[PDB]
Amino acid sequence: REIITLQLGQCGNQIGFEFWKQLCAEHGISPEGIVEEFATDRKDVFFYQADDEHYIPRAVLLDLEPRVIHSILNSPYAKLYNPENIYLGNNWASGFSQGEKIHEDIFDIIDREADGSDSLEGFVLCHSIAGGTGSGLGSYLLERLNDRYPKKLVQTYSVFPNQDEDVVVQPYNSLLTLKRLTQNADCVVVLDNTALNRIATDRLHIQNPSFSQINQLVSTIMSASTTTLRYPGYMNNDLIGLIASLIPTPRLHFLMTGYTPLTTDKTTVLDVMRRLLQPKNVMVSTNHCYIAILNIIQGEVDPTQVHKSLQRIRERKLANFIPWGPASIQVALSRKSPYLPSAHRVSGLMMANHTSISSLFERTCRQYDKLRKREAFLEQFRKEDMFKDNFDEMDTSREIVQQLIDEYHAATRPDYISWG
Amino acid sequence: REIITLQLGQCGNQIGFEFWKQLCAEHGISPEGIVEEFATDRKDVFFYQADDEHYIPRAVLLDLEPRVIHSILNSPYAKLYNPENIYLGNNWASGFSQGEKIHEDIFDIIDREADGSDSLEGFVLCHSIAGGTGSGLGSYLLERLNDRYPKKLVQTYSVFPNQDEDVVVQPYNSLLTLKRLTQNADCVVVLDNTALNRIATDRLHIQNPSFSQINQLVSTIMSASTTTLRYPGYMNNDLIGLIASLIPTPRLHFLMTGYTPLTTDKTTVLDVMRRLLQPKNVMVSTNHCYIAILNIIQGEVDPTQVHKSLQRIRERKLANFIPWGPASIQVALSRKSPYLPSAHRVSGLMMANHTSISSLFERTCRQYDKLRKREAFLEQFRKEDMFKDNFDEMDTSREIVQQLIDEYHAATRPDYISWG
Amino acid sequence: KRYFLMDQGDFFVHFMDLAEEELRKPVEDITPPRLEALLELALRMSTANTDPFKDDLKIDLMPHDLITQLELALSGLEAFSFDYIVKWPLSLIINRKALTRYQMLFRHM
Repeated sequence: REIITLQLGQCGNQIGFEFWKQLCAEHGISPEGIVEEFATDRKDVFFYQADDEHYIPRAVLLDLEPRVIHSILNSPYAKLYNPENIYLGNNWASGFSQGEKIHEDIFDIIDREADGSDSLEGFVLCHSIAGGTGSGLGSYLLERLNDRYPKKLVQTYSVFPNQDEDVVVQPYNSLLTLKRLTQNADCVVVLDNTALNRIATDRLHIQNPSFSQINQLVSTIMSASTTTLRYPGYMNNDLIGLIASLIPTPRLHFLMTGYTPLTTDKTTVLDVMRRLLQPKNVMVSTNHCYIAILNIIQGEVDPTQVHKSLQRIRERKLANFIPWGPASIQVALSRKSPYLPSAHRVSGLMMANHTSISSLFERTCRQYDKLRKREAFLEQFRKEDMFKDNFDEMDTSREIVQQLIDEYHAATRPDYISWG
Repeated sequence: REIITLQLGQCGNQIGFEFWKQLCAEHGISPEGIVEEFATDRKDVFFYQADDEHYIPRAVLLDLEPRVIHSILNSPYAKLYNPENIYLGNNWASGFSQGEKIHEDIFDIIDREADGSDSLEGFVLCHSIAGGTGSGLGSYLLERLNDRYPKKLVQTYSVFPNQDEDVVVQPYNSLLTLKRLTQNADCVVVLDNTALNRIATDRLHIQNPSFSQINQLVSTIMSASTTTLRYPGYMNNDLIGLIASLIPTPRLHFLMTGYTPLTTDKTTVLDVMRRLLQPKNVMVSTNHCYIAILNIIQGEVDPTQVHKSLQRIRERKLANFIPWGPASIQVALSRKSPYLPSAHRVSGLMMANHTSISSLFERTCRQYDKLRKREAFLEQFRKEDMFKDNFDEMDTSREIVQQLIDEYHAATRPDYISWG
Repeated sequence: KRYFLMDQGDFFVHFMDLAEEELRKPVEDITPPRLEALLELALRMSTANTDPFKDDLKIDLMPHDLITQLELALSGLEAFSFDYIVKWPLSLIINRKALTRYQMLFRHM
């Protein structure tokens, strides 16, 4: 099968840039997508094939109210993906409703990408959770993907711009994203810039640069999460082979994140599972435990060690799983997509679902609860209004996230034998 | 079980930084945080560890009147001492009121390590007892650890008012902090300031500028005090045991010190311990006694002579201790410290519960009485007066260390056969 | 010497702290591969995790207890021992007539 990758919104596209250039550099791929270096893994998860060996990345750059994008257009990665698709407001409901306004202009991409296919599986949306273009349009667009492709998975490989959250609509905005990215979406992954910012100071004293800087850790997370698909392996060969194992009902499908050698400028697999079980390496930010975990292992590790190390974690009882059922963990192994700069040769990543880490969504909604009785930023700008004037839809979005949080906090109870 | 360093205040951080510098000489750790090229020893007993070999100090640095740590954050060892936290009067209750408003941050910091650390042993406090915020904040933090983590021994290596007594509010400071030592600390491996500094003038010309040169010697006192924790040996690999044989009751919890080639500008263990057992080398200054002796040797020397040496002290009666029940002399050959060069090719340290330390508390009480009978340095500042609106914690501070004087006198004779 | 004669006490302030609550049960109430995996875990964080022949350590059980020298329920602490595998080059030295005494010495210690 195949995957389409969408990056969108002016904020989010700064990340989507780095993501696609990392995906390139992780393979034998030139800036134009023509022949380079090494083949023997399969490129045709993401790289469709042109008539003459241009490895067409099934990749799209989308935005609203453009400003930075002249840099993106002339950047050499525009030679890599060019199905001639490269298109050119900032609060959620305006971003949603201006997404609707441009709908027929933008939609002509989606079906061409889908016709250049044998078997499509899903759409990535590298969207920005606080933005109106970043996740107003980013919420709207995957809702059109549901309305036109109701059986193909949207994967919401987001970024969260937390620096004490500035965007004045951030709680209101990302609350309505927590409707569209939960109820109107198939799966989600989020990267948090407070935890990545603290990690940035833990190498250089990167505290302010953050954005300008963190994108490297970001890009090594995204590409590593998908070499496991491309590497001919016994399992995890497709996107549902990642998503199927770690979600008890598809609305709390927001995966948290983790990566070990964050600060770096033999180890064994026991290192990555213990070190990435550290609360200081929880890369997202009253009794709680995990729902489920991913723990990708990469590199030339001994494949015998992975079962035995799991037994040692079972003896250490660090693995606080959910209060029901056989919920457990698979040590997913791949060759990293080699010959990129291989720092920390054997390395690992914790995409996961954890009931306390619903904090990234309940902090958002607690901040919405702070503002909703102020009437502070429901400010009804001429497209922020006309999506829904009274914002009883925002109140509906709140009760949907109160189900989202109470579903995490009911997953924290032994009986999933009643509604969450 | 791994040890939570908990150093605070300027002098505590000056000795702490030099102690970490000394540990980075006694272990193969680079100034740049990583493993040193040089590198059978365990480091995680004291140092935090990320997987990229960043053997970070578990420091918990704190200040209220900013003067110290920004002058320490300039050496090349700064890549080791990233604790993330560097948080910002000279009189007791005013220093206590500038403390205690800082509460949730310290709780979060120590919880973050107590949760992330593998196996929690105990909190190694290092701070002023004489004055500064130590008078105040120091006693305040020593009023929280008791409730924060009640199931571990709160050690102190804290440093005592002995400076001929501007810091003229030292008697009140000392009395109040000495109550918090006697009632709230679980051990006090005390040292007494100019009683070291005047031995510093014995060994070298440092008439006055030697306070910084105490920090060199006390760093060897700290590193010596941890020898058989830091290197393999048959027994006493742990904090609790290093204190458990020497402290008889939760009241008699102070410990005294002494070092062998202190005149650092081969003989047998009899020579070094005969030199060491002279109260000339006990650097703190009714016929009183110890309770127990612990003295530790490293070098090429065989153990066969330590028994012979105990017979020679036993026949000499050179130093004598009659606690009402016996608690013995305890001496051990241990591995010589690696990486750093060392003179005096066999060397060691004594610690013993020398009840004569009562005389220092009595000098403190005499200085408190001679200032309390005139009362010039009340200051009449409003959070010195009304923060302690009936003076009762000054007033009872004397008698509770007097119970340590008295319990020492009683335990030193065939008495103390009851509590109270 | 680091294991039976116990000179690497670093090893045991982990190992027995992990294994103690499993060893509070009587004999025939114990899970041996669970114990073996607890070995090779204290032996990870410990300084012991540097030796080329550390993998030869086996957990075994003695019955008869320190009553051995000329009920069954008191166990765990009363019944635990290490062992080593040997090979024809070294078996002419470090065989059971020696190791049985290394166990007895370890047991007392």
